[PDB]
Amino acid sequence: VMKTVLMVAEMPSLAQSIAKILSRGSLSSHKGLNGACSVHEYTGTFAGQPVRFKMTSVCGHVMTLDFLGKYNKWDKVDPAELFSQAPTEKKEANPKLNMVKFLQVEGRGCDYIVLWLDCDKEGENICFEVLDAVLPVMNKAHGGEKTVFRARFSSITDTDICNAMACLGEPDHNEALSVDARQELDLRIGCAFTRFQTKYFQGKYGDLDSSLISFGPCQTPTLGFCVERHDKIQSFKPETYWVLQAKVNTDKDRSLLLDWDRVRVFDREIAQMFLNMTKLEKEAQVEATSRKEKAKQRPLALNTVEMLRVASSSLGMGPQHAMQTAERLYTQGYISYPRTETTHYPENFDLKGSLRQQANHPYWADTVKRLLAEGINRPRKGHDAGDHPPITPMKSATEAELGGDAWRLYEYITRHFIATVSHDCKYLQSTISFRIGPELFTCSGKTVLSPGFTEVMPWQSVPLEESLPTCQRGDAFPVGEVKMLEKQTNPPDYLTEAELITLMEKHGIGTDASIPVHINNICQRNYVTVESGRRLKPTNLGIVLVHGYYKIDAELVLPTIRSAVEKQLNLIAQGKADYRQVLGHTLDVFKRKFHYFVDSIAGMDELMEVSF
Amino acid sequence: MAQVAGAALSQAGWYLSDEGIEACTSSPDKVNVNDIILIALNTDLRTIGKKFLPSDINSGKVEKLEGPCVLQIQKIRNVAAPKDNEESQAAPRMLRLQMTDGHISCTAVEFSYMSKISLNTPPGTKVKLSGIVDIKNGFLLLNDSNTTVLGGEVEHLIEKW
DNA sequence: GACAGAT
Ligand SMILES: [Mn+2]
Ligand SMILES: [Mn+2]
Repeated sequence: VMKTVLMVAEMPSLAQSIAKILSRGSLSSHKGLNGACSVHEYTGTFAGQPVRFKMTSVCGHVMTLDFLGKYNKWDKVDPAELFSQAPTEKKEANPKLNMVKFLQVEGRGCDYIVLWLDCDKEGENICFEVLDAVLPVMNKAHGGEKTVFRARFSSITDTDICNAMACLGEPDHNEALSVDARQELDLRIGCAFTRFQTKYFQGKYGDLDSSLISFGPCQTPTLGFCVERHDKIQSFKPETYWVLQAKVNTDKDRSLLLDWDRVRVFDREIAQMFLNMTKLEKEAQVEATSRKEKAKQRPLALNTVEMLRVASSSLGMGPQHAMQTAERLYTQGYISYPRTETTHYPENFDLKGSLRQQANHPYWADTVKRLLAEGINRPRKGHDAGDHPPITPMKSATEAELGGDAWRLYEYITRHFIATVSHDCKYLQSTISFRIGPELFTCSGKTVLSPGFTEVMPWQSVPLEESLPTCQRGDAFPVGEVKMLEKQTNPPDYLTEAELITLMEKHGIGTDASIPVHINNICQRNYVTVESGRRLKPTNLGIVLVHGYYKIDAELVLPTIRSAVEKQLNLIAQGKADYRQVLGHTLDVFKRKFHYFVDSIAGMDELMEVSF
Repeated sequence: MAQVAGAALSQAGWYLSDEGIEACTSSPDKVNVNDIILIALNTDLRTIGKKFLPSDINSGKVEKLEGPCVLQIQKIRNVAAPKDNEESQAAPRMLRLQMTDGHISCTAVEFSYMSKISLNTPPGTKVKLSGIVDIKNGFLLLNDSNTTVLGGEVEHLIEKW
């Protein structure tokens, strides 16, 4: 008398890791009838009975949502029909992977399910997508029982996985309903607006032929960020301001450049009087001296957003290229899961052993050996979103083993990892305040007492400056020259990819796995152009769209509707609001905006005539 | 015939012409220096006050302003901030106060620091200069030790910004 | 013929 228990993970890597951990090492692995997901079998104990365990893995979302027939046709239905009278069905993503039939055939004779999927919102939706395919295949329950299970986990360590297996719960249907409502709203709104815009601007302007003009809850605000930066750049008037600076010539060999306490003035005559009552002086007196000690704080654990920003800024890769390189490294086993929002190391994470692997590399051999011999530092405590542990290296790599572009990403990840474990940067901040007549000046220096994480990340260092001369109150130093400088305020530059990710993260536009895509889509639709310094410059098509939306209905570009709709959808997850009611109301609200958009489309057409 | 109103003014500032003082008296009963001061506070100075500040005060050839004098603020601008981000904290606040009496204008600069005068101080607010004030390059150097914000309430075109 | 977002 034996029973079979089926566990399903969200990815083959997690499936294999969890099988290896839970089996103590007994597993037999054989590929299934898909060529991409394997089955690991072993024998153990469940619910006080001996059971045979089968671990398998889905590959992301099993199903997506698409319209039925005669409605996917572009020229057969009015886009306004894609709100209420357009049936939607869940079809298979990656139909090459059979997925549904694979789960159905591996769930025959199963008596329990332990869903080991990701512990995020989309994880529960994938759990129910697995359940509606495996549940009608398993054996019938008897006397109640708890056949469906859910394991809550974030770390993939032995202790964490054992605790997760000991503490098993139930899946949440409300989160799945919330995700389904989000998918439905997004599909309907995007399809309707994109179809209308593409069909309108292609039959009127010959330049936009075979050009896709897409609207979405994320693409439009992402483009609006760049267009708003462009508006700041264009509507900028340089202003002239004067800065008064003086030089003091102690010990006949140096010349300290003093800074003016009142940083700037915007009045020529005021600057003139300030210079007038200062220039005809030859003795500068000392009024203050500071020797305050300060610390530069070590980085938090690496997440996908920070990795993308540093890749765009320093390394020089687009978000999509960085994500692809990180995915290849993760597949080959060099780094962990590359799509994380977590900046907090798990308590049971093995920092010391992972840092031990990177001891033979010539670049950072000395630092790692010093860290292990003289004790390591506790990493900072950050956000602990329960989806995935932060991006950390787990294999020693060399420039020969890796490529010319994966090595640069790997080098930063491993350099970041040592910095988090390393100490802080302690530096002195000397300041001397001078009285030249009625007016004051300061001279600020900086010297490094003990570099910490700086020696692993030399770019995040303290620049070397010569130590300011020793001097106390009452010391008088001859002053060489004081001169007024004329300066003008500089206009801001176009949004960089690093800056856009911060604004996308702040306003909740896109996810950890969708931020690279949304930036790439608006580049492919010729909305923005990538320029020097990874700057995103809006095109003529990008300006007319965002400007036209402001004229017609601002509620389509502001980066607050996405958070507002999500907050309404969050009520489904908490059980306060019904699923049908929120979906019906939100679609109805957007339906009348579409009709306003269609009947007031002359706003965009006015701005399109000038360019195309 | 006892113009104790003018007598008290000649000792406590408030240079006001005959027309101004007769127009700031709310009753033909007797001298009420307190309520004349109150009405002057509630009234614009440009139409009632006499002329006190020396001519060519906005240029050189003058070094000191002597005596206690009440003057009306007409405009206030933060010189150490751009016209766009007027509340920027990238530089210490410095205020360029356009100040006047009934006839002649002058400009003052916040030298040390004045918490009493702010960027939102309403135009028409009145300030008393006490002691000897230093005029450098035509600018009155104003600090907290020679500036008394008497306060006032006169019509606000600033509300329309 | 295409679409949305997200994994
Ligand atoms: Mn996931
Ligand atoms: Mn996520």
